[PDB]
Amino acid sequence: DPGREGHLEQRILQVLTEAGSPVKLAQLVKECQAPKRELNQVLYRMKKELKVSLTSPATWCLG
Amino acid sequence: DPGREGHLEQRILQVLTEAGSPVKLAQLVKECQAPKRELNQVLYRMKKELKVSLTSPATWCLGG
DNA sequence: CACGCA
RNA sequence: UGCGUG
Ligand SMILES: [Mg+2]
Ligand SMILES: [Mg+2]
Ligand SMILES: [Mg+2]
Ligand SMILES: [Mg+2]
Ligand SMILES: [Mg+2]
Ligand SMILES: [Mg+2]
Repeated sequence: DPGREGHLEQRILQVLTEAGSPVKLAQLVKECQAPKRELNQVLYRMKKELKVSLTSPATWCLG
Repeated sequence: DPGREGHLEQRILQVLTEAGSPVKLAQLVKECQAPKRELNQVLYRMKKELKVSLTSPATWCLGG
């Protein structure tokens, strides 16, 4: 669902931008009110686009 | 489902015993005619039980 | 692409 | 428990 996926990417970027430091998936699932698998589908697509990076397992930062 | 799981463990053991060597999961899925996920739930339980060993990624041998 | 994960 | 896997 692209409209949902767009909202998810929006929020991920907002939260990573406001954090200025690595953020765990556990926080992201709470911030996006979304199942972990749906967030991870978006995160790893953004990872291939070089928008976010994995600093450590299930921990994300702004690319 | 314990009846299904029992038969699946039976078939896994038959395949690994007859091979005399490590068997890939892809083989086991064809031999058992079961989805990969349900084979893996049984295989990793049998590994904890020391009935089979994981000799390399997704490759299985009889015995602990 | 290994993945079994409840 | 990292899991995204189509
Ligand atoms: Mg909107
Ligand atoms: Mg029977
Ligand atoms: Mg790998
Ligand atoms: Mg379990
Ligand atoms: Mg691990
Ligand atoms: Mg893909």
